[PDB]
Amino acid sequence: VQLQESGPGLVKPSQSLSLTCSVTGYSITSAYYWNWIRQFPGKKLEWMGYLLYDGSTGYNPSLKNRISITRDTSKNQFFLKLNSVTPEDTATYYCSREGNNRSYWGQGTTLIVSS
Amino acid sequence: VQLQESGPGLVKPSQSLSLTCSVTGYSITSAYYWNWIRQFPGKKLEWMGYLLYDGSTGYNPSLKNRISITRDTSKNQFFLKLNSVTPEDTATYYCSREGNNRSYWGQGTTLIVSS
Amino acid sequence: VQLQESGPGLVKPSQSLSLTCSVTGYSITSAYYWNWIRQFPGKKLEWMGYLLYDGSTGYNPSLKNRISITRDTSKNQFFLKLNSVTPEDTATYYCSREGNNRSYWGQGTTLIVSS
Amino acid sequence: AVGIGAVFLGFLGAAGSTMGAASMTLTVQARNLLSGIVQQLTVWGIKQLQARVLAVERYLRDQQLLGIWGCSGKLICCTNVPWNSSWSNRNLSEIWDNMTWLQWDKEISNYTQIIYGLLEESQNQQEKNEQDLLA
Amino acid sequence: AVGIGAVFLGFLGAAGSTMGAASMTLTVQARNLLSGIVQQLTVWGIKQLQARVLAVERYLRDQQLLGIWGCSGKLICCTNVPWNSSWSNRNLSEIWDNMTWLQWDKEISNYTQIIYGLLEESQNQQEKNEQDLLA
Amino acid sequence: AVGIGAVFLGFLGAAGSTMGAASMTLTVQARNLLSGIVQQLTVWGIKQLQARVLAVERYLRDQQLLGIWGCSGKLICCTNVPWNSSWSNRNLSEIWDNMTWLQWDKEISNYTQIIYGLLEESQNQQEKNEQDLLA
Amino acid sequence: ENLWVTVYYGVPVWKDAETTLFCASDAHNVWATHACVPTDPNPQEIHLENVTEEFNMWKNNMVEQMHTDIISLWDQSLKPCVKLTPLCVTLQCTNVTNNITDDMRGELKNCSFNMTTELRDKKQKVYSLFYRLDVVQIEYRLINCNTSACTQACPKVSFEPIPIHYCAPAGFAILKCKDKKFNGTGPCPSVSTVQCTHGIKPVVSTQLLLNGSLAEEEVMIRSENITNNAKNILVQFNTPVQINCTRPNNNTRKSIRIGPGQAFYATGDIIGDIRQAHCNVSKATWNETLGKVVKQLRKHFGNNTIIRFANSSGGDLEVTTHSFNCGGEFFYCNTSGLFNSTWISNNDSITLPCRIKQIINMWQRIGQCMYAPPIQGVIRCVSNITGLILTRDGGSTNSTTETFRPGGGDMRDNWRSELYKYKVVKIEPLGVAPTRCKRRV
Amino acid sequence: DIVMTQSHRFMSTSVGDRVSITCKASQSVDTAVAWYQQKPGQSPKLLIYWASTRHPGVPDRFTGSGSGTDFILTISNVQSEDLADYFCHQFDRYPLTFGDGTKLEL
Ligand SMILES: *[C@@H]1O[C@H](CO)[C@@H](O[C@@H]2O[C@H](CO)[C@@H](O[C@@H]3O[C@H](CO[C@H]4O[C@H](CO)[C@@H](O)[C@H](O)[C@@H]4O)[C@@H](O)[C@H](O[C@H]4O[C@H](CO)[C@@H](O)[C@H](O)[C@@H]4O)[C@@H]3O)[C@H](O)[C@H]2NC(C)=O)[C@H](O)[C@H]1NC(C)=O
Ligand SMILES: *[C@@H]1O[C@H](CO)[C@@H](O[C@@H]2O[C@H](CO)[C@@H](O[C@@H]3O[C@H](CO[C@H]4O[C@H](CO)[C@@H](O)[C@H](O[C@H]5O[C@H](CO)[C@@H](O)[C@H](O)[C@@H]5O)[C@@H]4O)[C@@H](O)[C@H](O)[C@@H]3O)[C@H](O)[C@H]2NC(C)=O)[C@H](O)[C@H]1NC(C)=O
Ligand SMILES: *[C@@H]1O[C@H](CO)[C@@H](O[C@@H]2O[C@H](CO)[C@@H](O[C@@H]3O[C@H](CO)[C@@H](O)[C@H](O[C@H]4O[C@H](CO)[C@@H](O)[C@H](O)[C@@H]4O)[C@@H]3O)[C@H](O)[C@H]2NC(C)=O)[C@H](O)[C@H]1NC(C)=O
Ligand SMILES: *[C@@H]1O[C@H](CO)[C@@H](O[C@@H]2O[C@H](CO)[C@@H](O[C@@H]3O[C@H](CO)[C@@H](O)[C@H](O)[C@@H]3O)[C@H](O)[C@H]2NC(C)=O)[C@H](O)[C@H]1NC(C)=O
Ligand SMILES: *[C@@H]1O[C@H](CO)[C@@H](O[C@@H]2O[C@H](CO)[C@@H](O)[C@H](O)[C@H]2NC(C)=O)[C@H](O)[C@H]1NC(C)=O
Ligand SMILES: *[C@@H]1O[C@H](CO)[C@@H](O[C@@H]2O[C@H](CO)[C@@H](O)[C@H](O)[C@H]2NC(C)=O)[C@H](O)[C@H]1NC(C)=O
Ligand SMILES: *[C@@H]1O[C@H](CO)[C@@H](O[C@@H]2O[C@H](CO)[C@@H](O)[C@H](O)[C@H]2NC(C)=O)[C@H](O)[C@H]1NC(C)=O
Ligand SMILES: *[C@@H]1O[C@H](CO)[C@@H](O[C@@H]2O[C@H](CO)[C@@H](O)[C@H](O)[C@H]2NC(C)=O)[C@H](O)[C@H]1NC(C)=O
Ligand SMILES: *[C@@H]1O[C@H](CO)[C@@H](O[C@@H]2O[C@H](CO)[C@@H](O)[C@H](O)[C@H]2NC(C)=O)[C@H](O)[C@H]1NC(C)=O
Ligand SMILES: *[C@@H]1O[C@H](CO)[C@@H](O)[C@H](O)[C@H]1NC(C)=O
Ligand SMILES: *[C@@H]1O[C@H](CO)[C@@H](O)[C@H](O)[C@H]1NC(C)=O
Ligand SMILES: *[C@@H]1O[C@H](CO)[C@@H](O)[C@H](O)[C@H]1NC(C)=O
Ligand SMILES: *[C@@H]1O[C@H](CO)[C@@H](O)[C@H](O)[C@H]1NC(C)=O
Ligand SMILES: *[C@@H]1O[C@H](CO)[C@@H](O)[C@H](O)[C@H]1NC(C)=O
Ligand SMILES: *[C@@H]1O[C@H](CO)[C@@H](O)[C@H](O)[C@H]1NC(C)=O
Ligand SMILES: *[C@@H]1O[C@H](CO)[C@@H](O)[C@H](O)[C@H]1NC(C)=O
Ligand SMILES: *[C@@H]1O[C@H](CO)[C@@H](O)[C@H](O)[C@H]1NC(C)=O
Ligand SMILES: *[C@@H]1O[C@H](CO)[C@@H](O)[C@H](O)[C@H]1NC(C)=O
Ligand SMILES: *[C@@H]1O[C@H](CO)[C@@H](O)[C@H](O)[C@H]1NC(C)=O
Ligand SMILES: *[C@@H]1O[C@H](CO)[C@@H](O)[C@H](O)[C@H]1NC(C)=O
Ligand SMILES: *[C@@H]1O[C@H](CO)[C@@H](O)[C@H](O)[C@H]1NC(C)=O
Ligand SMILES: *[C@@H]1O[C@H](CO)[C@@H](O)[C@H](O)[C@H]1NC(C)=O
Ligand SMILES: *[C@@H]1O[C@H](CO)[C@@H](O)[C@H](O)[C@H]1NC(C)=O
Ligand SMILES: *[C@@H]1O[C@H](CO)[C@@H](O)[C@H](O)[C@H]1NC(C)=O
Repeated sequence: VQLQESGPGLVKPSQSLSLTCSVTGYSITSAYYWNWIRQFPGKKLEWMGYLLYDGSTGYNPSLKNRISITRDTSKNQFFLKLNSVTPEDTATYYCSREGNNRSYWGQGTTLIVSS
Repeated sequence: VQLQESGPGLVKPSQSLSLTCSVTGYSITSAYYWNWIRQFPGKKLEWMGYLLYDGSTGYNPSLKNRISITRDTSKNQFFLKLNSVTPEDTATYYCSREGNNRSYWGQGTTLIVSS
Repeated sequence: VQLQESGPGLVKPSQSLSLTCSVTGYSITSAYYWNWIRQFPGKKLEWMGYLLYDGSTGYNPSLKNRISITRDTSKNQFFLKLNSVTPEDTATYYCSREGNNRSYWGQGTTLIVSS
Repeated sequence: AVGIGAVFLGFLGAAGSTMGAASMTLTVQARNLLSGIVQQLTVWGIKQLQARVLAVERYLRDQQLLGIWGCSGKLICCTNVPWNSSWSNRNLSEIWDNMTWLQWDKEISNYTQIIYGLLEESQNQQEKNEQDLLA
Repeated sequence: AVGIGAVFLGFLGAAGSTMGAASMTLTVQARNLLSGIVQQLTVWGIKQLQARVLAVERYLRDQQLLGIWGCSGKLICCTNVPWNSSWSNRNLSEIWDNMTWLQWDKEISNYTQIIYGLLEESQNQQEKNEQDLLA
Repeated sequence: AVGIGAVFLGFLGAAGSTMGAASMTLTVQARNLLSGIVQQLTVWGIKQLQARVLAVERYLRDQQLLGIWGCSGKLICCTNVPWNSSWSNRNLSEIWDNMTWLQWDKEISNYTQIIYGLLEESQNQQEKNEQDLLA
Repeated sequence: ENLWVTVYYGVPVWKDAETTLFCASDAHNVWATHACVPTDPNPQEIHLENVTEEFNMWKNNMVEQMHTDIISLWDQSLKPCVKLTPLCVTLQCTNVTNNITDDMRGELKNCSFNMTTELRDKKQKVYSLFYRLDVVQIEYRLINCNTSACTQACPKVSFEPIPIHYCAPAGFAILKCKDKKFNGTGPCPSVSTVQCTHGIKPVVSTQLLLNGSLAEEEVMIRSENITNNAKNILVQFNTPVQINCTRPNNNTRKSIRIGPGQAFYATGDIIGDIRQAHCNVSKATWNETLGKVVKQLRKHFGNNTIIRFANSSGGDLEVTTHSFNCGGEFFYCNTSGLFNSTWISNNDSITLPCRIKQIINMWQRIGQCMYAPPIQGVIRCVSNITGLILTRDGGSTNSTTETFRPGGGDMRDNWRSELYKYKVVKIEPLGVAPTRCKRRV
Repeated sequence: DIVMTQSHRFMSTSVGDRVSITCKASQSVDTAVAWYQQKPGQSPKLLIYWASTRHPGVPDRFTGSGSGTDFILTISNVQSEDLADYFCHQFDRYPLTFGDGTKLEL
């Protein structure tokens, strides 16, 4: 499988952050967990939420209702939207694939939340 | 749909009247009502009977048992037989198809009942 | 079906009698019951046993262990072996087709048990 | 019941049999509707493929109307639709044992489409009646 | 109600009718999933065979999936899978007798997979529950 | 048991497990018996069509053989026919928790023709008894 | 009390059976030609535990299916374009004397003929350069004028190998295993299942395997019954040997029309110096990989025996010389310079001269030709040697001084190095089982 | 909310010394604990599953042990390729939780 993140690298504060993960080499309608994970400055990881092949949604409670995660199964892509952003949400955003003691990550993209 | 009547134009009294309706453009084994209707001298119409799509029958009681209506599904034709004819049954005979707010009539044929 | 018996027409007492029934026109492995029946002097018939398409064997208990009946399915033949013969076993041996209210017999062969 | 009276019916062996005797024989006439080509260029790339898919479509056509009537998977299905006496004025004793099924099909060949369509009209009503009593 | 007022409903005639009125129109839809080419070289030879197999295995795909849910041989069945308030925040009176089936599938097109997966898991749940009480 | 430890066994994953562990995974195995070539010249012109109709006929032969026995539409169906113990003189404790279906087939492969033929004679007997009792 | 029999449907039970396969390729050509269905590249490799399945090569019909498959693919891409019927004309050939070397004296023939033009009532004189392996005396003629007419190879297409995946319809499965010490035929303890395979290169060779899959840990001497000398011995490398094959000739291609809308490309006049086509392998890694092979050849034989390497037995040019498909023009390479070794108990390159043939005879049927058109420029190839094919000789006395020789000629052994893991099985879902039920009347 | 607490953040070590990393769980839940290795500029890679077993390709010098609320990962005979960040986790119930992470220095 290959994962590639895409989207705008600059987002104005209080506006919405949208990123696309383009997946190739595997079908998002079959199995395992499809996650978004970000790495802050200072090398700390925080899990935001996941998806399942059947469309179920789960999120880290610390992020409250700030996150909706959605997908397009025709294009084999899934999407992150993050409302009400702050400069402490600046981080490198990864879309990663987990299960059956397998772990594959995209290369990641950099985003800076500033005006 | 096109309907075309055929048969003998002269029938001797007390003998049997047979007519053929040749149907083209539509299948008699699918839908709607397939009728025989006649027009007397003096422009009066009398309904003789009908057919269901499944080959069920029904007749005007005024004609008693004088009418059997039958069909050939291989040739996509249906048939009229009229027993015990009288000269007051002389009229122009139409085969018509009615239903779903769509009424279509054949061109008709002329028959004279005389000795 | 046609049945034809074959084998030696003279057998010495206490030795073994072997006959072949050759079957043509039908396969004995998807089939009816195939019997051996003999006719004694004085025209009395005694049934010895049968075979089935599945290889199961059945014999008249009166004959004890004196008879083994066997077959060759490649040649479409079945076989009679009769141990410990006596001159009272002299008879005309038939191999027979019976079933479905149909009954077919071979022409038979003659065998004499004498020294 | 043995010897000449044994059972070696095979395929279509109860064709000329009475309807009571042929009612036991519906099992053996079902398996020979898909097999026969179980083991294996213009000629016979079409002559074999066109007849193999035709046997599939004729089998699924027979099963599907057996599913619309509501009793698929049953060899002998007897539903709850009354029948008109004008199709056949014969009682139970004059049908099941005196005549062969082959000439019976020609007698009801004209009235096939009436009785084939009335079955599913009383089955959708049956499934609607099942929904009301269940809730 | 009869004659020219009789309704034969055609094929696909319940597309604009409401969901409640289309609950009795289920029969005429299913009968057109197999037939059509019942009456009969590279061009137009493989084009029928490619289309004939495709029209069959898609029907078997929707029929096998019915049998996994336990709905084999039935047109209107209903299981014990609880559909929840997040999927559609409307009552039964706001769904059946005021809108049609065509745009109802568009709101559920995202939730088609989550519906389909729970039905096949719930049937296998009650198969083992049948084994415990029977023994 | 979550995250990387969740169960995502998929197709043919329970082929090395025990009897009771493989009995819960019958849904996922039968899912891959029809699909796979759902997305689409002489070469692979006859090979493609012969690929599918060979696969369709085996699936239909399994369902029709299941439908003869009266277990159509069910994944775990069980009948009431006795079986002679000479095929396997083993209790349920020594079979249903410690061995795999792969080595189980070779021990009863001698008797598959016998045990299949005892099922249509069994199933037709309730239908005969249903016809006598309910009439 | 007594257990009664049930029916279980869909349970995994396997059965060794053979069915037809199906191509699958990733994103014209000579193998794909945009005809194979582009599969999703998701190999569902579910590892199976406590499963021992007996694999069997030399009876696997996948390599018989694959050999039959690309024979029809080779003839499919040669039909819709032009053949070479009118090249059977008497020639006037002379030795090329334009900047030639002492070794290639007589290799190139300067031939002129009276081949027809686009008009049927006129003729033209066209000169071309032909190799000495394509012309024989009658002054000369093509080597296959007593054989059937030949195609043109139609240079819009290419012969570059493209990965191809073989897998079965629904109701079947493919089983593979990843044992490091896997022999030819035996029970393998790491059987997994997959939808279908990884990339398989259809590249063609007769003596040395090129661009194949490397071994897992060690070199495996993988073959059947070894006391027999009539069967080949297949060797798979773990560390590949890089081979460079080139030709520095400045070939010029002339386009000559044979008729209406039918072009033909032939070798024009040469520019520069005439030199051979040489293949280079390093003497360090070849001696390193020869010792690593005979270390594994001693497991099936004695420890004090003498293993010797010799060249091919000679005869036909297809089997004896090294044949491959790099650069678009075929190389038939002398290969006596790699087997100068005697192995007993206890400078960075090797030059190989090669012959270039234009009339190409492919698989052992005689009625088919192959005419590779000339290509502009210089052919440069970088390939890997990832295998060997060895044929033993008989007449061994007292099991001493036993030697190994190359050979074979059967092209099915090229794909046994790639299909040594996969087998096809048939899923039998129907089955019975006894437990405690009673059918509810 | 199972909280995974790691002992300390940065510890200096020398090549050839045994080093042991520790992680303290808020509850004693199970033995289903995993370690991940993350080198700079790379994604994390799974190392140990079910606390005591090694993954394919993982070198023999990596061992782990512990139960209850205490789990010890031990590196022995440290080479240059072991420079990385290591994280303890639990995989029993959602929400997923990460350690703060430990960075090795040589
Ligand atoms: C390939 O074959 C091997 C060995 O045959 C299988 O591995 C285990 O095999 C045993 C033998 O039947 C299974 O039985 C289980 O025994 C448990 C207790 O025994 C010990 O188990 C482990 C060591 O394996 C120790 O850690 C433990 O402390 C015990 O000392 C029982 O507890 C099991 O019952 C239930 O346990 C829990 C309770 O919730 C459940 O999670 C279980 O699923 C089970 O219902 C059971 O009787 C054991 O299951 C096998 N292990 C596993 C992980 O499945 C391989 O499984 C087999 N390969 C495949 C693919 O099946
Ligand atoms: C075993 O595998 C190896 C590698 O998989 C094979 O080596 C390749 O062989 C093919 C043909 O057999 C070569 O393709 C030729 O390349 C010639 C030179 O290419 C240069 O010029 C190109 C056009 O200007 C230019 O695009 C190219 O750049 C890149 O293009 C390639 C795609 O076309 C790309 O894959 C390369 O990475 C390359 O960097 C070069 O600058 C060209 O003139 C020919 O027309 C033809 O296309 C490959 O170049 C070979 N690969 C390498 C790395 O050299 C080998 O042949 C296989 N063995 C056998 C027996 O077939
Ligand atoms: C012929 O033999 C040679 C060796 O003699 C063999 O060499 C290969 O060379 C290529 C190109 O240099 C290597 O390709 C890449 O190498 C980098 C390391 O520099 C790898 O990291 C790459 O692997 C992945 O990299 C990314 C990270 O996952 C991925 O995005 C990417 O898609 C790759 O999956 C990449 O392979 C190649 O590694 C070597 N091979 C070896 C074994 O080292 C060459 O393969 C041989 N040719 C054939 C046809 O067999
Ligand atoms: C063609 O017609 C004849 C009739 O002339 C059929 O003969 C019938 O054969 C069956 C064989 O099963 C007889 O049935 C049996 O009846 C007895 C009672 O008499 C019963 O005990 C048995 O169990 C069995 O059911 C039937 O009686 C007999 N008909 C008559 C009038 O005696 C013949 O079989 C027909 N051919 C076929 C069906 O192929
Ligand atoms: C198309 O929509 C109209 C809506 O106006 C439907 O008309 C209704 O028909 C039902 C019975 O068929 C009546 O009881 C209502 O009074 C009608 N009017 C309404 C709801 O305003 C019409 O039936 C629809 N067409 C079809 C084929 O269902
Ligand atoms: C084979 O040919 C290549 C073509 O240049 C030689 O050069 C090597 O090229 C590769 C990339 O294609 C580089 O990675 C190597 O570093 C190059 N080698 C050197 C020494 O610069 C290569 O040396 C040739 N090999 C042999 C054995 O002849
Ligand atoms: C293959 O090897 C031969 C010999 O090792 C190379 O021939 C050399 O070519 C250069 C010119 O590039 C000359 O200066 C040398 O004198 C030649 N060597 C000898 C021994 O005469 C040849 O270039 C190599 N080819 C490739 C593609 O690497
Ligand atoms: C393989 O090696 C042998 C030598 O062992 C070669 O045989 C030589 O052939 C030439 C003519 O073809 C003779 O002049 C020599 O006398 C032969 N050698 C001996 C020792 O008799 C053989 O040609 C080689 N084959 C190839 C294809 O290179
Ligand atoms: C392949 O090359 C080898 C050597 O490069 C050739 O062997 C030579 O054959 C001649 C013929 O008489 C002998 O005089 C030499 O002594 C041989 N040299 C060696 C090293 O053995 C061989 O003939 C070539 N094969 C072909 C088919 O051309
Ligand atoms: C369904 O999904 C599409 C695309 O993923 C999205 O645009 C749409 O808003 C979704 N519908 C609902 C009701 O969430
Ligand atoms: C059935 O139809 C045929 C031809 O349509 C006719 O000859 C026959 O008399 C009809 N049978 C009855 C009982 O009406
Ligand atoms: C969705 O349905 C499940 C059961 O099917 C239920 O547990 C869950 O609470 C429902 N979702 C919401 C938001 O209520
Ligand atoms: C015992 O097994 C045999 C198989 O040879 C079978 O014919 C017989 O019916 C069995 N007996 C019982 C009581 O099931
Ligand atoms: C059934 O037959 C097969 C093949 O003839 C044989 O291998 C097997 O042992 C037989 N079964 C028994 C129980 O003997
Ligand atoms: C041409 O080459 C051949 C090949 O060996 C040779 O026999 C012949 O003598 C040569 N002719 C001339 C004129 O050089
Ligand atoms: C081949 O012959 C032609 C005939 O004129 C000549 O022009 C050409 O130079 C010759 N080629 C060589 C290499 O001598
Ligand atoms: C080609 O044709 C010309 C016609 O004048 C003739 O002189 C010449 O000899 C011919 N050459 C060959 C090789 O046939
Ligand atoms: C064609 O001629 C060549 C030249 O001698 C010869 O080697 C070959 O055997 C011949 N082929 C046939 C089929 O006559
Ligand atoms: C593997 O090699 C052959 C191939 O079947 C087999 O006979 C042998 O027993 C196996 N083991 C060894 C050590 O050769
Ligand atoms: C082949 O293997 C058999 C053992 O199956 C062995 O006896 C024989 O010597 C081997 N070689 C030949 C040439 O048959
Ligand atoms: C070979 O000569 C031709 C003729 O001009 C030229 O186009 C080509 O570039 C040359 N090739 C090399 C490698 O120099
Ligand atoms: C090749 O390896 C052998 C093995 O020891 C050695 O004797 C020989 O000298 C080596 N040849 C070269 C050229 O290094
Ligand atoms: C040959 O030597 C190896 C060690 O290099 C040894 O394991 C093997 O047993 C020896 N062979 C014999 C037949 O003794
Ligand atoms: C291989 O090379 C060696 C090294 O001199 C030589 O003695 C031997 O004759 C050569 N063999 C062949 C077949 O060329």
